Amino acid sequence: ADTIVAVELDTYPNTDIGDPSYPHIGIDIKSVRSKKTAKWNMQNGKVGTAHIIYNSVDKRLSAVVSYPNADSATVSYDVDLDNVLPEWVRVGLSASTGLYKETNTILSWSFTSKLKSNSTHETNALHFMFNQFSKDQKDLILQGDATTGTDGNLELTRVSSNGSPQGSSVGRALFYAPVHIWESSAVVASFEATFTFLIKSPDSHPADGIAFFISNIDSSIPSGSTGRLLGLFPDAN
Amino acid sequence: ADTIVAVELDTYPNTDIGDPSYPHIGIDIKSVRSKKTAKWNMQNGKVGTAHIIYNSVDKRLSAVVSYPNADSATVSYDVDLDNVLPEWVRVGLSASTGLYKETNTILSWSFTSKLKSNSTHETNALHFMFNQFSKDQKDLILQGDATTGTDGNLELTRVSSNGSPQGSSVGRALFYAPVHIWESSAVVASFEATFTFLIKSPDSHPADGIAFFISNIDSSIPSGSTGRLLGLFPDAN
Amino acid sequence: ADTIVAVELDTYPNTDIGDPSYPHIGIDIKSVRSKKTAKWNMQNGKVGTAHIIYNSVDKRLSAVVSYPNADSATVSYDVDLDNVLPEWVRVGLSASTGLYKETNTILSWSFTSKLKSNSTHETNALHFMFNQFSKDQKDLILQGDATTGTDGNLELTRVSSNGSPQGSSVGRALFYAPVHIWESSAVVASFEATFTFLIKSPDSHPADGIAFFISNIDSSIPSGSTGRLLGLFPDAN
Amino acid sequence: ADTIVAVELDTYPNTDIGDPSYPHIGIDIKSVRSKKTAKWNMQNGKVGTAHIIYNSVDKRLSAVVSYPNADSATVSYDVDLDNVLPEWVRVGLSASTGLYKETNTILSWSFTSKLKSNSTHETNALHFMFNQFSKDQKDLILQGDATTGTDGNLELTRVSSNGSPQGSSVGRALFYAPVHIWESSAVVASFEATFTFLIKSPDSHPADGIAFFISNIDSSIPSGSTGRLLGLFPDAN
Ligand SMILES: [Ca+2]
Ligand SMILES: [Ca+2]
Ligand SMILES: [Ca+2]
Ligand SMILES: [Ca+2]
Ligand SMILES: [Mn+2]
Ligand SMILES: [Mn+2]
Ligand SMILES: [Mn+2]
Ligand SMILES: [Mn+2]
Repeated sequence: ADTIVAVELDTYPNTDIGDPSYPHIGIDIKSVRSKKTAKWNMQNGKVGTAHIIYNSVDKRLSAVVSYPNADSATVSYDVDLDNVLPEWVRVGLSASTGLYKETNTILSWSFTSKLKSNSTHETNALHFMFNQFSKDQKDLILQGDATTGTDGNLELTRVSSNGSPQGSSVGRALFYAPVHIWESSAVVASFEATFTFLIKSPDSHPADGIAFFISNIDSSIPSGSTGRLLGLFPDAN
Repeated sequence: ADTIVAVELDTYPNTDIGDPSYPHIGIDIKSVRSKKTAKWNMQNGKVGTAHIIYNSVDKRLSAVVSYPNADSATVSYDVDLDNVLPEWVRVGLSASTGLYKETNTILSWSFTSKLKSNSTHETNALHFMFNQFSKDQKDLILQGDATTGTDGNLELTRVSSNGSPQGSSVGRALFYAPVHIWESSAVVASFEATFTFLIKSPDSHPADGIAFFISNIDSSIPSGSTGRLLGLFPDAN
Repeated sequence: ADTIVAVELDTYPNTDIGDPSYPHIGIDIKSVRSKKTAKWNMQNGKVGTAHIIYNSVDKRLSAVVSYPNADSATVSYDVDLDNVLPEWVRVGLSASTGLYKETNTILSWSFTSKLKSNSTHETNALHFMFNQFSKDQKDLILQGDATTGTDGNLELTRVSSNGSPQGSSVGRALFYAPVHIWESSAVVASFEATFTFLIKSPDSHPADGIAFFISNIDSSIPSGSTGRLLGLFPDAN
Repeated sequence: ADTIVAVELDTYPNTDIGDPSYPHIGIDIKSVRSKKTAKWNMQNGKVGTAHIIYNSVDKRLSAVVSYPNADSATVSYDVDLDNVLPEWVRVGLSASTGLYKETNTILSWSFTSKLKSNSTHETNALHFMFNQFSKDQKDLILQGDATTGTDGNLELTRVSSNGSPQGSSVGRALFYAPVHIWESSAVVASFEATFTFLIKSPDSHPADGIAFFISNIDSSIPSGSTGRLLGLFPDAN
């Protein structure tokens, strides 16, 4: 199976798989059962922003999410990612719906990774920033129901012609280039990601969420990963 | 055939195809016969640096090359690249040798492209920086004789075990991700590239040169493009 | 007197000093009488974005301005800025009103300057980005009526408690650090600036405009530079 | 007195003030008596590179130092800098010698600070990079014996005409612009710094070291802070 590290914006509480009884943000290391969560006061229909940061010296994966006019939510987990992920990875965004649903619209996505070696300073870096997504966004690998270009946005899950979100949907977008997160000569490795999202639902119970993830380069959507599995995991182990 | 825009660091004067009678830097638009050249005082065995810049407002492709302790050489050509290249391209480095030879070693390579739309500011960007190249540089598409990892460098053309450059060699490295240089909503598009190189030869007449190029995404080395054709063009038209 | 290079967003046509008979964007080199202008379809009450770019190889100062859902306006002028400005400068934003008035609100401002020498690659750079302005923005030198912190914005000219713009006002904001735009070893120098603005007026004839400018480090608002002089020039010569 | 946070590259072991019995890297919070140290295999006459990183979510100040062909040394300390430093600070480099001496040459210095608010994404940033220092580096506040321009470098402490380091010297360089490290709306604040240095001595016992520091904006060299006090502290408390 794939190897997944993710920060989840989980909109629907699945208490039998360890979710708290409210929408939450979480850090997922090879399991949908988060290693750490924090309460997230998700706002239906408002544009929010999530930030994810990590470096190989501190070995702490941290995330912060907020909305304008509102307090933030944050979560952190101590994990050496070089012991979890391979040296080369792909990065992406994933989202899903099940019998409960919501739009999983991405309005912007940015990412910066750095590998500093011991050669004279010696910086190696990758950076990308999307503030619009066109109909043929060639530097994105779209998987499942993910589409780009509708209103210049990235719609991770299926949305009908009228704008209504559909249930039983799963979609992901991965940056085309592989990303180097470890090197034998690296003295410090770091990454930061930011994305802005619009989660909207006609219902009082939206589902299922959006995640920023890092995976083996050949990662694909696991069979049956709609709903609670967020398009990331093949089961709830 | 491929569509090529390139800045050439041409070390060997081929006067019958329009080269001046000395090493030179040139701007190549769909032909090895440069649209513009400038004299280049190439130094055998020294590390040099080339810079390339362009934006869609000014529509002028410019380049500067220098060595420490030395004056620079520069060349510019007015060209609307949106009338030459497709909307999506790949960027790369190419080099060749023929009966005359030289090492075509790249020590660093950086690139930044930006597409600013008319939406609130609205920046879209790609940036990469290589200051080392490992044995398995997965974000580089290596073509021909190009290799990475020998002394942490990118060797565009073949070098023997002892370090001697080989003749009749051609190699290229392209960044893995496609690059977006035009968009219908873009109000300004720009790119800048920098690379550091070491051209060394045991001979008084090194050949053939190194080029930074932009091409259709599916670009490949043209058959018979060793020597004077710089791994970029199928003929000298 | 000060030495000023500016890109003006001129909202009021002063035909006796060479302005065209409509709102326009212009490039100003040591005079309020622009060396080059282009028609600007200014929209009262909408947030717009201006971009300014320049490099020492091409020696062309260019600007583009737009609004969402609208076409852009652009202007360019060939000028070697090293022949106009001193080696060290300050950069800023200026605005004014006269008997006619408007708000001159800045919502964001970013700037990047680079000096690349001939030493191994050798990059020198300054970058700043403001997306909010607090009450005590210590890295900004505020001049005249300029204030920060009202709604997290930079108000270049005076606005009343109720939000109405006031006439006969002039204000500027300069970044605190001096900026290096030339060096004897520089092989390429470049700068880019972006700002987002909101110009609103209760009147059918707003005045007078906003400009991005570059000046001697000790630049101050010239006496009597309200209205048509944009807080930049001491007279209309 | 000033408020100082610093990462010290301490070349001389002063055991009575808590230094370990070997050259070391340390994190200093309001005292020359480091809160945390690690052994540093300092190499006389070789160019080395230090990296410093911090963010307000993790609240961990970390540093790594290395030389080409050598292993790194690293140190980390959990500290909420918003509880130590004021909201606005200046950043700089400091160095000293006493009866024992060394050159404290800086070859490059870069710094990036970011304040991300909860407004739509909302990035605020400062970045500077020096790869050369000229004779009149106006964006640097030089203090004490610090000079720029000799071989394009920043010499923190006094060096004679012949190149010999002098004892009883203290010098600092601070970036001219104040830096904003906290804001009421900031959801994440971060900074990273890098500098390359050349510490050389004719003696088997070099002294005293170089530090990257953050201080109140009006920070000045404390009286009698030569030698073991690194130009940062007024005493050894
Ligand atoms: Ca759930
Ligand atoms: Ca040739
Ligand atoms: Ca006017
Ligand atoms: Ca000591
Ligand atoms: Mn969950
Ligand atoms: Mn040629
Ligand atoms: Mn005008
Ligand atoms: Mn110590």
